Amino acid sequence: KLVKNSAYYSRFQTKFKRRRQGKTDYYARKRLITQAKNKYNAPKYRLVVRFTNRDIITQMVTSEINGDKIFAAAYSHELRAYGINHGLTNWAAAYATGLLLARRVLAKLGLDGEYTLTEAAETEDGERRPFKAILDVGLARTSTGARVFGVMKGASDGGIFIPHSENRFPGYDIETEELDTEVLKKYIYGGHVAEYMETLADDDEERYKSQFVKYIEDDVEADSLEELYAEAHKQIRADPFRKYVSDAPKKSKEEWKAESLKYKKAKLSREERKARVEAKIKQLLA
Amino acid sequence: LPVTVEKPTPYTFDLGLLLANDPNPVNVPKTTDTQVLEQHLASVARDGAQVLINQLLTTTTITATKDGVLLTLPPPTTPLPREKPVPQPKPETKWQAFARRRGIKPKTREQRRNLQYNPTTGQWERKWGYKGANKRGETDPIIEVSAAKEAMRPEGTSVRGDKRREIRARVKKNQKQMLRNQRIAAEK
Amino acid sequence: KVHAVSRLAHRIPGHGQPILSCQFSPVSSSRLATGSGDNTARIWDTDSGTPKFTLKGHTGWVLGVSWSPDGKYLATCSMDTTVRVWDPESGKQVNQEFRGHAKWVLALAWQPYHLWRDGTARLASASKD
Amino acid sequence: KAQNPMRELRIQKLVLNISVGESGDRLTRAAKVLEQLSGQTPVYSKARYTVRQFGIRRNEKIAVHVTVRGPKAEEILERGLKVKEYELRRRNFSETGNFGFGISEHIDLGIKYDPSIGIYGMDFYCCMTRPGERVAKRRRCKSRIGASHRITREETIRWFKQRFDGIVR
Amino acid sequence: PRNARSKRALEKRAPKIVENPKTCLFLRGTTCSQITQDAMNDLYAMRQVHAKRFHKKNAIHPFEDATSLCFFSEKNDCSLMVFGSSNKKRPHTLTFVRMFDYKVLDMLEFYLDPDTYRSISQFKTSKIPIGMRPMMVFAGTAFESPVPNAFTMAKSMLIDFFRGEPSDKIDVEGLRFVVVVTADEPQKPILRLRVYGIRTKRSGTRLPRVEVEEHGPRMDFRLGRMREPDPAMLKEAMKKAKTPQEERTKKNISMDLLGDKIGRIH
RNA sequence: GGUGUCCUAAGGGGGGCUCAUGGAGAACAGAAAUCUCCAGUAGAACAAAAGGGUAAAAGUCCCCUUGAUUUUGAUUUUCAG
RNA sequence: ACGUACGACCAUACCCAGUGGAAAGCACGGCAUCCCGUCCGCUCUGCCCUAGUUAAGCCACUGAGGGCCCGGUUAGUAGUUGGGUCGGUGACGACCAGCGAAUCCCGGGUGUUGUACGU
Repeated sequence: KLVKNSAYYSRFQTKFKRRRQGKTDYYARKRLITQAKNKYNAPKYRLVVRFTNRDIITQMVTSEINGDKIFAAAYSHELRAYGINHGLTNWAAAYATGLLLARRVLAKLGLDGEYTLTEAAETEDGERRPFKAILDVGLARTSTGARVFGVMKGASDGGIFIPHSENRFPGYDIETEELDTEVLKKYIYGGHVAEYMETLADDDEERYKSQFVKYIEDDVEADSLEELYAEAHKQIRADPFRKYVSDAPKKSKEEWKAESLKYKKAKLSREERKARVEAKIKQLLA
Repeated sequence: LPVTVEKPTPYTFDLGLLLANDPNPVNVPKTTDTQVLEQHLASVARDGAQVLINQLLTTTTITATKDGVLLTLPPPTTPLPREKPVPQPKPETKWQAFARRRGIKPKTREQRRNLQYNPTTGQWERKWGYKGANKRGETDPIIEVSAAKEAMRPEGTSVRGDKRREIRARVKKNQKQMLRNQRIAAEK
Repeated sequence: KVHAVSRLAHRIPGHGQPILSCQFSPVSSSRLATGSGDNTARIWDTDSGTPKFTLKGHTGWVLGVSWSPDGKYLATCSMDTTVRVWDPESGKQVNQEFRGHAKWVLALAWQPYHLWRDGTARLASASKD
Repeated sequence: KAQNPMRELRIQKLVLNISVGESGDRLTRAAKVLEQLSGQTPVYSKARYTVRQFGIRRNEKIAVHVTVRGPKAEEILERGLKVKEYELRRRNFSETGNFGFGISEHIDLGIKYDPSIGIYGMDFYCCMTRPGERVAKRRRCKSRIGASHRITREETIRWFKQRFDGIVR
Repeated sequence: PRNARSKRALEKRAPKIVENPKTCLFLRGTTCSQITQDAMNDLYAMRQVHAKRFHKKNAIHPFEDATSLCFFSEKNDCSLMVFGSSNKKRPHTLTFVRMFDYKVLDMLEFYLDPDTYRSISQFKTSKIPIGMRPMMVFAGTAFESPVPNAFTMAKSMLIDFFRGEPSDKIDVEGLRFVVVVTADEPQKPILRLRVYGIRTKRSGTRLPRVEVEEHGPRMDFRLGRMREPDPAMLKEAMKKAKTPQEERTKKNISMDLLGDKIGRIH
């Protein structure tokens, strides 16, 4: 028998579009955004961390009724402005991206005429409150040593109050419930990658050249990584809004509109579709 | 620009629901221009929002905590219907009526614990449930059984299931009494 | 304006005995020096909550750490009757230990930087003797 | 577009199966044979339904299997095709492009006979994929493989003939 | 309820002294216009957290039989419904249904003006966050009638719709959106529903200067058919329960500031 | 319902996975054992008695708790030689 | 306009197949020391972003067959409440009304959209 028939198609209920695309966990999202301990009617921020093959995407997001709003965004390709040119998806680049996003959020808020009702109703015994946000990892697996926690670590060091525990950091030991901050510092400054460079340079030179061809070409040794990442942290904390210009082709907005419409294929009209239908009917008759 | 408006009749408030009632008429212009109509409605909305913000910021206690600057709100006073009736006491069961008549006091929570001290083994054990004392001896290696009990015992049945049998009988009696009370309470 | 501290920034382990003294660097809060009962002093990078240097060489509890007013030296005083001066940018001890006390050294005080003469700094140490 | 390097047929995995049908020492010895052949710990399969005719019970271990990937799968497939003399039937190849066969003795692969273990037969099943199979397997943005990217029976028979120099009858 | 999860569900559905926030079920009849569906979508957007939505067509006429509404409320634990329909006589109708103990307490028809309806997407402004309660303003002389009428019932239902979750405290940053309903007594009066976002400006005083900016939706209603409550059912529904945290006052007995019980003699 | 057995109990939280069935394949293996792929809106399982229960789960397996009914209350109701 | 990250409506978006895709981005990909996890580095996790490739994912267009979504018609019609209001002893037959369907048929369509960063 035919399972996929007319009754099956009529009774089929589609999922949500992003569930069909495999991009959103709505079960997690509902508890992330629609649900809170306190009912003080306050806005909530989530730090969205996403990863590609060649980039790290960090955003500060609020949820509204017609779509999410991005308060601030930082990407790991903008680390070239601060001097990091290779390894833009490693755990340390995740740390630097989180630090950049934290400094950008604080600089946008001014914590580095229209005014707020908090300033209107502020009392004498009031203190500055930290910016608070909750982590959103998406579909990533939250195992010990993952890079979502590197981003969250960088943002918390940058000054965003993110509620977390330290048990998912690299160097954490389950048996002793103790964190090896030596291993944590090694991972922050990229010493795991540098140790891999030394290990490959000692054991397998061909794999060393193939994996780190760009490091060798740009003369980035293993021992320079710690000072490189520390200087990047300092430059991020100094100038969080430094402008970075890519090597991609640069046109204006309307020039890109024209360029893409030169390659867009037009929708066939009713007259053309009817003409093609009549041509098909004539071909079937002939 | 002023922060206080003047109208012939004062606003009333219900700050529990963040509600402001303006009993003054909204003199909507009798024109067909959507722009002036929505401008007039926006002015009415602005006046209501202004008096609501002033009332909240002046007659509610303000506390600055780590969460933020919070206004303490009064309980709501606008009468709104409930979704379900107010809970009522359940109908009195046969046991509850008997205990009320005989002056039987409810057992304390310490008295009714699922715990007892076995002297002979010198350990603490549960009175019932998994590995409870009501099933004592069903897993012991050696059990003395009287010959009269074996003579009166039906074939196939063992002594290792007698305690489960009497537990099942007591559970059945308690369930029958519970179902009888449920039916009587549903009849009432 | 200084705002009141409200939450934990970092909990950094690494000392094996109680912490007996702590002091930030005069330059910035990025560097912190702690002296403990495990016979060591430690520099901490407080930006990332990480250890920076572990200063070893005392054989008693490090009762005091003290930065020089310009921030170029760190002095530690211990119960082994000694005072040691360290370079905080490399974690290495400057010259040898300072000997001459008979009992435990309890407190340190640097000479103010506008009073330094003869091309050197002066350090006062108070002891149980 | 058929000459694209990303459409090259390759072995996804080779699954070796022994369905002894009885739990205990026989199943343990079959697991030992699978351990010696592969080099990795096997999987005990539990029976789904109780069949009185077969003498099996629900939640009773009756079979054992090993999934092998990489060049180890290629060398085990080479060993099995050496046993079968590189001759297969047209029925052995599926419509989805996978294939497989079976042997009745595990010794003639090249394992020395041990009387404490004995005699066992196996089912070999080889799965065939192209590069890009991650699309239907990854957790985020899982989707279907395109129809042109799917492997057919004629293609896998052609690949088998020009890879192993075998004969399909 | 043998399973603990089903026992939890039954305990959530049980009557309580302090009731849960009411849930609204959004549903439509066999014939329902696109304007009516858009209005239902805007109301659901304003009330996402405490609403459930049906997606099929229901052969239900609420002012003839409401047994299906009673069944749906009992099954979904939804004490409010917004029901959409369309006729030649009534082209765009939103029927607000409020119930008590899974039986219809009261009902009211709203007729939506199609030429003046603007959705939330037709205003390019920053929208309300999900789950955040707006403040409410009810303006005009239609709501102060000495006798209960359609406008009083409409005000009660709109307050019950937009009230959200009650709380004893509110953050001052959660005072950014207002819902304004305007209606005057008198040919048929028009109930106008508007939503605005609120910005604050300096005025040289302690109090800020409030300026409003339209958020949407823009709805115009004419009040239609009405189903009034049974008086005994209404008395039962308007009974109020006293929480245990509300002390029953005893004569000459008080609690001082240190928590001691104090007796007064004369 | 009656017997005879087995269990570090149920529950709770978190994580991973997807079911019944059909088609085509694989020594014994043959309608019915296990394994592989494709298709499968749930047509399985679990709760209830939907006229819209649940699918990166409310299903099923792992990890952690198993502490078998906590403490406080000038408050609610009943009682207290 | 195109792409990506979050989204909103949740099939006009789904089921099947073909053709094309500048730029960049996604993606497939390469390697398993370290973090981490499997019977299997399949998935998950880490490192590389070099090299290959648009084959697939993705996007656009096209095509059948379903399905789905709008508007009209059905039609103010069946049906149902009213001696309602007129006759009929009455039941009821018209009329006056109030609510008020669906089938069939016709016509159209096969995604719109918010924030941020880029091409």
